[PDB]
Amino acid sequence: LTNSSLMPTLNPMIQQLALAIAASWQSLPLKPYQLPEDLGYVEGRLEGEKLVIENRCYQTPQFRKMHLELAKVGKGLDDLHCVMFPEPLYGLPLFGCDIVAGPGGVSAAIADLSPTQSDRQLPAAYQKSLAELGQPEFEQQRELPPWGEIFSEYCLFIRPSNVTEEERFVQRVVDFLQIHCHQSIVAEPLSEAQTLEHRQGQIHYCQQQQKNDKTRRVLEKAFGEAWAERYMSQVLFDVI
Ligand SMILES: C=CC1=C(C)/C(=C/c2[nH]c(/C=C3N=C(/C=C4\NC(=O)C(C)=C4C=C)C(C)=C\3CCC(=O)O)c(CCC(=O)O)c2C)NC1=O
Repeated sequence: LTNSSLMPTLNPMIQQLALAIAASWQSLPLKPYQLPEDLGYVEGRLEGEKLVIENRCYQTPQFRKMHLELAKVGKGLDDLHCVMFPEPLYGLPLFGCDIVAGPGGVSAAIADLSPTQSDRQLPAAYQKSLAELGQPEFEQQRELPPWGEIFSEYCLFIRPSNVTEEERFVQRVVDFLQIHCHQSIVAEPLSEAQTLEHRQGQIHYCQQQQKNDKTRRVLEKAFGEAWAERYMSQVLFDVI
């Protein structure tokens, strides 16, 4: 991230999360993942503010696509988006996070390990490890929208109320990533029927994420409807 144009000007929580995700990935058996049109940096404006986006994307044998996106709209909204899309053959859950900030601080902090099984449960090893972290206390919880039925019972969706909560959130994401990277070493390839189940779950996850009109409006204000539809369906939440 030392080469990032956006990092130096992003919200401090976002900065720490970007670093933590990058650190988690740094020693993995990474290969490039080429986004559509080999996208890296992109910017656009229409009648209002400009949107700037920096994309990084990788893959490993366990993760089909590892995408970390940083964005800023003018000087007033920052975002971090990250999804680790699993390879269905290994049946791992989906790691995701979305952090939205403005000049008055973080407005939304979301992180999850989301199920891909038909029964909408995380694998047993994840349930146990997540349970062992304890129920975190956050003063300003937010209710997920209906499309957010895709998220697990361990999903965080808050407005951080103070620095202690920002740090607690980051630490919880660090803990999710630690659990996830360990489970990815002990996963073994699944049966064809199980693989198919997990593929289904990942498709559903992407279709539901595409219902997020708050993201879509940010993109549309800078690039227009057609661009935004392509971005959400081909770059952010591609249906496999
Ligand atoms: C260019 C990329 C990008 C942008 C611009 C973006 C913006 C964005 N996401 C938001 C919400 C949100 N974002 C999520 C969740 C997620 N979203 C994800 O991309 C992932 C991976 C998850 C979860 C793992 C949810 C649940 C909300 C709240 C939606 C709502 O309030 O209706 C919001 C509203 C913030 C608020 O209400 O305080 C904005 C502006 N998200 C992005 O990804």
